[PDB]
Amino acid sequence: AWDLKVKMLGGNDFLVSVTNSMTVSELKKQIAQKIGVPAFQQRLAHQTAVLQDGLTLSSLGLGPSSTVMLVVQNCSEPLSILVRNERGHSNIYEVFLTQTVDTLKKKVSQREQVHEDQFWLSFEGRPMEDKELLGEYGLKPQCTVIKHLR
Amino acid sequence: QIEVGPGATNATINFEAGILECYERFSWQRALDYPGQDRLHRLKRKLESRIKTHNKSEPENKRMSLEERKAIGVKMMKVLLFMDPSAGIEGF
Repeated sequence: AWDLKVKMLGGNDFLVSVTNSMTVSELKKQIAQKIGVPAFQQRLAHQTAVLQDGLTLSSLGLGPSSTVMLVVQNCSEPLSILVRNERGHSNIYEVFLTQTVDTLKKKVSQREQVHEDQFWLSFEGRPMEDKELLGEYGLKPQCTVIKHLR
Repeated sequence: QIEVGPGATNATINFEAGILECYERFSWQRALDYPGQDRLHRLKRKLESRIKTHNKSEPENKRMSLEERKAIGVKMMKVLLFMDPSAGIEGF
């Protein structure tokens, strides 16, 4: 186990604890734990190559000598998405990617008049957990979320 | 004090819009200090005012939102920064 130098635009840098077997996703989560920038906003690079989230850090040639570059891609603007209930009737909702799955579940609870406990959401099969951010699942404008019942 | 023609008004509104989006993105890296962040706030508001106004002496087909103007600024800056009309096309 060893520490990894993450540099940000501006110049500041900091240190995250990693392993040769840690994935870019696991590393991104580590950064999100360490300084609170959601993983989904993180674009990482190393020697000008962007790091895809699947590979292992050692397989990408990172080591205790390495320095990795972080750029934050946020967004102010909201987006519109669909939530297709079990009966095939979609409804249009306005969401921010920094909002929680929970706050969206509330807009749906209000609109479809269903307790939050009685349903859950999924995106392209990946189930969505209340506490996580909507950006974690790759929502794009006018995409379709499915509502599952109980 | 460089002489310009008219519509440099529109060009400058477009330019400064792109300038705003650079502030927006810079702030996300958490590197914009607190006074700079006010400048971003001020700049956004001064622009929307200038945009609305300009959106009136403009033919209705040529009314562009703050957002569309941002896309135009950004391609301008991509030309200036590399000194290159290639950038701002779609792939540089």
